[PDB]
This record gives sequence, C-alpha cells and structure tokens, in this order.
Amino acid sequence: RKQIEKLISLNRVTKVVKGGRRFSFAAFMVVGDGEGHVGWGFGKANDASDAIKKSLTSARKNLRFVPIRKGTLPHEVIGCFKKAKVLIKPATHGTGVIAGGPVRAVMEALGVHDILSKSLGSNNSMNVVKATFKAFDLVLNAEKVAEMRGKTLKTLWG
RNA sequence: AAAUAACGAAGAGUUUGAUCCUGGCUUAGAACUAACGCUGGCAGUGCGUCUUAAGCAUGCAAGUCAAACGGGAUGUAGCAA
Repeated sequence: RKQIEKLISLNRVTKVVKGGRRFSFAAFMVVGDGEGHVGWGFGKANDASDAIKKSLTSARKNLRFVPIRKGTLPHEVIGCFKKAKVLIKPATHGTGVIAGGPVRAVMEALGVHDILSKSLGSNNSMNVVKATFKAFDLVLNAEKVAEMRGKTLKTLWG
C-alpha cells in the first residue's frame, strides 16, 4: 500500500585527512505504512543517492506498530529524547496535523490525521524524530491496559 | 475493538574542517488614530494635530419669558387718555 517515504534530512559532512578534506553524505529517512506501522533509518555514503538508498533500507527494518485510533492518538504524550522534547496531543476531527517538519513527516507516514504538537528544546530534526518515537513507546492501548488492570472497557468507566 | 471530553499549540537560518549541546541575533504571522515611495475606479461604514497644555485674524457656539412689572417708541381706534 504504497509506503510513504519522507526524507527528513540530507546533510553533507566531511572529515579531514593529510591530503585535504573528504566529503560524504548522511541521509535521515522515515518510512511508514500509512496505517499504523512506521520506522526510521539512517544512511551514510560518499554520494547522496547511495546514502538515500541506504537510509531507506535501514528504515525498512525498524518498522513498529503504533496503535492509531480512528486517525488520531489515544492520549496526550510527551517524548523526551536527548534534548528534544515533543508534546503531542490528539485533537477533534478535521483539525489537521498541526506539527513541525519532522513531526508532520513521521505523522503522515504513520497515518495519524488530527493532532496538535509542539517541539520544545532542541530542534535538531533527527533528535526530534527519535523523541517522537519515544513518545510512540509511551502511548498505550485500551484492551491491554484493561486486561492488565483486571477490568473491561465498559467497566473501566463503570 | 470501545465510551466521553477537548473545537486549540507548525517552523527555519546562523558559532565548526565537520558534529552534538548551550546561547544570542534574525526570519515567515497578526496589528496601529500611522508616515513615506510607486500607482490609483466607485460605493458603504468608521476614523482623521499621537508633536507646542505653543501663539492666535475672523464668524458662530446661551439664551428665553410681553400671560411678572412700570415705561419709551410705532401703527390702528382715540379729541386726549
């Protein structure tokens, strides 16, 4: 189903040697099924196209299931990676993905449709994506939490 | 799987040979009793000395009561009253 692929970053880096300085390309990439599966990948190469391909291949291995809810997330989460804090909050329908660059990329790849978000702290795009994925770790699902708390979905409110 | 509530929060450039973090500066927006530059058809509504509480030609902006009173003047009746 036409896996969405969004190129977050294509940075050009270098290391110096006795001869001079040698250049290289790093590509940070997010792929997603669009229906609950999403993953990210990092690639490095001597040229942009090979770096892009490597990042794609790496991303296709870190696919993980995130339980979406009718096109949004069950509850407000805060993802803290190293210094990138990302607050994500589900919203009433038809609001639209109110998110920055990397957050919007990962969200449309995931399939979410209607959230608000804010990127506090560092704006390093790669760290922001990783913080978003930590928030994905923090998100829950109703049946399991109810099965581990010894309740049932109706009883969980009464 | 679900229920209810929420009717609303977007980033980016820039320290380095390159990187992360800290950090300031700058930037896309909405405004004003605005001014200036180029250009300029109309209508409706609203607004129009933010500075010298500086000096001011001119005209107007607080008068009315004759059924409160004694008189003057005028016209008529009146010889005069």
